[PDB]
Amino acid sequence: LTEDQKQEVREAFDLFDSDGSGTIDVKELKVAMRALGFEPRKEEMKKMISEVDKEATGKISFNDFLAVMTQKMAEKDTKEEILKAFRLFDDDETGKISFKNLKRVANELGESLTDEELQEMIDEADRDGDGEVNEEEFLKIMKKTNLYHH
Ligand SMILES: [Ca+2]
Ligand SMILES: [Ca+2]
Ligand SMILES: [Ca+2]
Ligand SMILES: [Ca+2]
Repeated sequence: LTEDQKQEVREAFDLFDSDGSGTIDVKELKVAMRALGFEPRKEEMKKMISEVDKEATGKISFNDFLAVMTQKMAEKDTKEEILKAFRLFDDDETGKISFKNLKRVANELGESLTDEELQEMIDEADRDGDGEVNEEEFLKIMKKTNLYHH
C-alpha cells in the first residue's frame, strides 16, 4: 500500500483521461507512468496489461492504475535498499563483490559462516563465472532472498 502518493496517482490519472470517462488506454498508461517518473519496460509491460485486463477492451480503470503504480514505487524502494546493501559489501568499490569482500563484512557483523559457506554464496550469485558478484547479479539473488524474509 502507498500512503500520501495515491493523491498524486489520482492527479496523473485525471490529467491523461481526456474524456473524463474514468478509463485510460494502453497508450495513455505509458505516458501517465512517465509523468510519475517511471520508464515503463517493454517486457514488464506485456505482463502488466494482461494482469489488469483479461478481456479485449483495452481499458484501464483507476484501481488498475493504482495497482501497477504501487508495485512500481515498491520496486523502486526495494532496488534502492538492495543497492544500499550492495555498497556495504563492495567497500573497496570495484563494482563487484569478491569472496574477500563478503568474508570481511561477515567477520565484522559476527556471522557464523565458514569460508566454504561464503564461497557457495558467491558461486550461486555469480551467473557469468568471473568469481565475483556484480550489480545485476546481486539484484537477482536479493529478490530470491526476499521471499524467505517476509
Ligand atoms: Ca478515456
Ligand atoms: Ca480491469
Ligand atoms: Ca570489490
Ligand atoms: Ca559475476
